Amino acid sequence: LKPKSWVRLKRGIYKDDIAQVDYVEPSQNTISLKMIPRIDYDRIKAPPQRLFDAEKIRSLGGDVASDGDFLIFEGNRYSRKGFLFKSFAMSAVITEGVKPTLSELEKF
Amino acid sequence: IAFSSARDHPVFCALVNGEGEVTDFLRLPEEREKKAQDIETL
Amino acid sequence: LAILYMNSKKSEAEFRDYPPVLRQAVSLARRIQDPLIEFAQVCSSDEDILCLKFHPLQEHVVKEELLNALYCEFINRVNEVGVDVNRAIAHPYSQALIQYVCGLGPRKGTHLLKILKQNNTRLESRTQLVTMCHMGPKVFMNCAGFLKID
Amino acid sequence: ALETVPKDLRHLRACLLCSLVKTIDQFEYDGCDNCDAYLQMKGNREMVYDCTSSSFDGIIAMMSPEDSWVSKWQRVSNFKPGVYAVSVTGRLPQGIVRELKSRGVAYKSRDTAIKT
Ligand SMILES: [Zn+2]
Repeated sequence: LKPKSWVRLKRGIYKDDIAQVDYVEPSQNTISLKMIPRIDYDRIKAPPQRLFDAEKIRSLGGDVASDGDFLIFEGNRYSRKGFLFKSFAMSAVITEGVKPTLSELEKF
Repeated sequence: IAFSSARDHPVFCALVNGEGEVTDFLRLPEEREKKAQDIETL
Repeated sequence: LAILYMNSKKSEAEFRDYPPVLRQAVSLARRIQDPLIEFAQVCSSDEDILCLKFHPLQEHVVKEELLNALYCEFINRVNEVGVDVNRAIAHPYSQALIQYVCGLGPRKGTHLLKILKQNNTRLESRTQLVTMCHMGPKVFMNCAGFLKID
Repeated sequence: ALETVPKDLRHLRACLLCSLVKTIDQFEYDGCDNCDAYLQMKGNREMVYDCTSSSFDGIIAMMSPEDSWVSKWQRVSNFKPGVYAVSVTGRLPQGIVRELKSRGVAYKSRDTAIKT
């Protein structure tokens, strides 16, 4: 559990997803991760992994606050230059048993 | 609004906004009471 | 056309949990607003457009000639209607149209959209095409008339 | 004496110089038993988290470090009896490692683990 490492998610919607750790807070309360969302944004409810885009989402509604390349929405969804930077919970992420392949090196 | 054979098969409808995005959808599944409630929800 | 979209793999990708009949509903709602957009958006390839039944004997005619004739009618309609690149960037649905804009096609169009997307900016003016992108004067000459800017 | 054994097995961390395992509040309050004159991590947490790591594997409770094989293989034989980690990940910052060399202490990486 150190920055610039490769970790995988176990529970929640992020089943068997490979991610990368960029920075760790000195308080070790929460950790920042590079990941791809699997939510529908409240339209399919009464999905595969694909890169996030910041323009098709701004029309459905909600509290959206854009200040250029920086966006905030739906409970502080930290975003910059079209990429999500929200933090993860340590129990849901597993550090060992990842062993990343070259394809991961091209995603982030 | 789209449908099928209807023999024990529901009717589905989707509201699409002017941009082409879709809003929340509605499911519309002796007959008089069922059709009356379907009409009311519609 | 809605039956075709319902059966299309594209609709599965766009709506994974929705039943097939719900996919017809959205395609019908899109068609009434603008059949050109919906037709072009679903008829991604030769195998797709050939699924519509234009004439009972269409299966017997030469595919290279039939497909060329149908795309020529798509090209005509898309050039008369024009294409708004800005909404194409904001909304992937319209991305299908530029393929039919004269002077452009899949190779040149995807490149143009990839650049405009990566830069995260709308086309302020048509001169921005030759300024921001790497398209040559002759393709610009051909397509500049047919590209709208809100 | 027992001041060196973990009070509670919650929030355990291993020193990264000598690999001694104690609770975070035990280091903060009493300091590290084996290594204090070269690191000076008593009285603050900033130095504690820079040098000392929570990511360690296995614990070896060393009762007679003077007379034990596990103590030799592990280079803890000249330390005080206490609980030690089998392997702690990480490296010191590029300040104290230089200070340590300047003071005649050869910093050798406690990351004993083999990679894949
Ligand atoms: Zn120590």
